[PDB]
Amino acid sequence: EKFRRYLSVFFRKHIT
Repeated sequence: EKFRRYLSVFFRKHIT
């Protein structure tokens, strides 16, 4: 259960 994946997407959601 890679949680880090959620920590990255959280940025791309706004930034990207």
